[PDB]
This record gives sequence, structure tokens and C-alpha cells, in this order.
Amino acid sequence: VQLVESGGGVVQPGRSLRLSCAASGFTFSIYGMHWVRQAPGKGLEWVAVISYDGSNKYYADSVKGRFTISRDNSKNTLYLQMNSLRAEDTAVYYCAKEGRPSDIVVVVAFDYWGQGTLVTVSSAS
Amino acid sequence: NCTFEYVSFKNLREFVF
Amino acid sequence: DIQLTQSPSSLSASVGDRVTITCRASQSISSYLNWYQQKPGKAPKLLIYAASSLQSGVPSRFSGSGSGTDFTLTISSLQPEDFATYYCQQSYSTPRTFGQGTKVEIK
Amino acid sequence: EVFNATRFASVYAWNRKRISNCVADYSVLYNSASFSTFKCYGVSPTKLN
Ligand SMILES: *[C@@H]1O[C@H](CO)[C@@H](O)[C@H](O)[C@H]1NC(C)=O
Repeated sequence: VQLVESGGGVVQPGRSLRLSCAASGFTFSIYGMHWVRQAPGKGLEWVAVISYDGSNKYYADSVKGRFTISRDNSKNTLYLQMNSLRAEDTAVYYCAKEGRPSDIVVVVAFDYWGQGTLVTVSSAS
Repeated sequence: NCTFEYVSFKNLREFVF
Repeated sequence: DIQLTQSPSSLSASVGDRVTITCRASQSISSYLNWYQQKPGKAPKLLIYAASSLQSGVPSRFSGSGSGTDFTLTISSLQPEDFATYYCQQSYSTPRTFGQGTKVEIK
Repeated sequence: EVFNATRFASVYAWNRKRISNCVADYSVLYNSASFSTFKCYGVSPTKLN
């Protein structure tokens, strides 16, 4: 099971960016997918979640309206469309998979993480 | 070593226990 | 939103000690914490799910317990590699949230 | 009555109260949510009633 993240880099405030997480090693199309971000030196902050089929999408408080999560079950790739970027959005963003370890499936849990990608919202050159 | 509890010639009384 | 607060925010201890980290929820979620171990510069690793089940490959010294609102993560005997930041995380309802983090350092 | 007793005893002297010959509404306990932890190991609280 592998989650390859990409799409990071330097973005000026107010522009947009798309993050990608390529899924392999498991049946992607049956699992929910999460985005989790970590501001530099800060704690974890849940970002967005998408249902297996992409019909259901929920977002955290700080990103409603600006962030759009999407899904491609054919390429087994997860995308996070971020818009109206601002200074506070600078964070190392993780894609993550639902997962449940045993039979306590009434736990629906959290599991294996991608390596994480850094997004810097800055006007610096 | 103790358990639950319950509370609640002219004549002949007959009891079958 | 369901708020999860960890205490203490940090603690110093030595190898072999017994440590206790508590996460308390604003509302009863009744079995839905998940405990992770995070090291600086790398993604977190899941430790305990349903607040009491040990995830495969994690040493048996890690233990979680509780239900409802009061929960505990316990490591029976510390080793050098266990000094790290630990987050609780609820899954009862959306939006999913995390605790603020508990850092374990060397005394 | 057990939960709403004005004073509970100290932890060392744990009072043991025996219950019998009554119908028990576990569900009313289950629905009540003031109790911070309603942990169950032996039997699932739904089946308790
Ligand atoms: C109470 O019952 C137990 C049963 O194992 C017995 O060992 C004990 O002696 C009893 N107490 C008295 C005072 O006989």
C-alpha cells in the first residue's frame, strides 16, 4: 500500500493549487480518503474527507468554500483543489485512508499515511 | 456467606412444603 | 464540533517509567478515539483504535482504555524510541478532529 | 436509588448492594446520558434490558 503525494510548492497568497495523492497497493475505490495538514511546528488539523464514490464530501471549518476535494477511481488518485490561499494555510498536507484493523469495524478508524507534501503560501520571491 | 431475603384446639392449619 | 483536550500538554520522564496521557471529549463518543505516535519530520503512526485495541506491529506496552468522555493512553515502560508527540482523534461524527498533542520528552 | 444516593462510601469501604425481585429498566439508564462513562464489558447495554 503506497500513497504518493505531489503538487506542493510556493504559491502567492490568493491563488490556487491542486494537490495529488496517487493510491496503490489496495482497492482504492472502496475506501474514504482524508486530507490532514500540519502547520510548520504545529499540531495536526483534519482538512477534508471524501466518500468512496465521491458523492459525499465534508470539509473542516477553516477551509469551507475554498477547498475542493475530488477523486479519480480510474487512476486511483486523490486530489485536493485549494483556492483563495492565505498565510495560515501553510502546512505539510497528508492524504490518508480510512482503514479498520480487525473486527471491531464499528470503530471506523484511521490508518497508513502518505509521506506528506509542503505547501507554502507566500509572496516572497 | 449470606444471600437474599424476603419479607412479607379450635383451628387446624395444614401446610404442604 | 466534538472537542478533544489532551493533558498534560507535555511531560518529562525517563526510560522504564510508566506514563499516562489523558484525552477528554466535550461529548461522549463512547468508543471512538484513535491514538497515534508522531515523530518530527515524519507522518504519524497509529497505535490504539477504539481507544482500547492495539494495532498490529505496535509493542504490547502501549495501551489505551476508557469509553464515553474519559480516556487514557498508557505506556507501561518507556524506551528511548517512545519519546514523541501523541494525538487523540475522534471518529464519532464529522468533522473529525484531533487533540492538541502531548509531547513526551526525556527527563 | 443507588445512583441518586446522597452520600457514597469511601473507595476502601465499597458498599455492596444486592438487587433481586424487581424488574430492571436498563434502557432508562442507557438513555440517560449524564453518566460520563457508561463502559460495558460483560454484556452489550442494548441486550441488558
Ligand atoms: C463462606 O464460604 C466460603 C466458601 O468457599 C468458605 O470458604 C468460608 O469458610 C465460609 N465462611 C464461613 C464463616 O464459614
